[PDB]
Amino acid sequence: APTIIDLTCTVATCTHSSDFGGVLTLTYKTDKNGDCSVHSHSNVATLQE
Amino acid sequence: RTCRIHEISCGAHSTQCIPVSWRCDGENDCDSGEDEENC
Amino acid sequence: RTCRIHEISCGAHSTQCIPVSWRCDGENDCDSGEDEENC
Ligand SMILES: [Ca+2]
Ligand SMILES: [Ca+2]
Repeated sequence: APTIIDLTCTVATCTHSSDFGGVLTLTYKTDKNGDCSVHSHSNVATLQE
Repeated sequence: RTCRIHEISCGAHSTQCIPVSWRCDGENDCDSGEDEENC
Repeated sequence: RTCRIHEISCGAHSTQCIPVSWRCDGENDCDSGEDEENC
């Protein structure tokens, strides 16, 4: 699996509506192209992917 | 060329390996967008 | 090319000296897989 280092999170927009009204972006340094699984560890926010 | 068995190459001048599963999945992943040629 | 006798060169445009033991050892020891060609 790819190795992710220096992960940083910045929120572009945020609207607390019924649908997915927020967008966030992650910047990182990796070593190879691959797939990673994303998760939110609080139920305040629900990822779409 | 001659990358890991899991990953295929998508260039001649450049070195940029991609997983096989990315090949022909309806979205580009290489500058020379040959992941989506000859599906 | 023109590396140490104990080793070979496995590139023309690019220089990369590898020991002779890495020549046809069943693994691609160079960026271009010309170690495992015409064994
Ligand atoms: Ca693709
Ligand atoms: Ca070899």
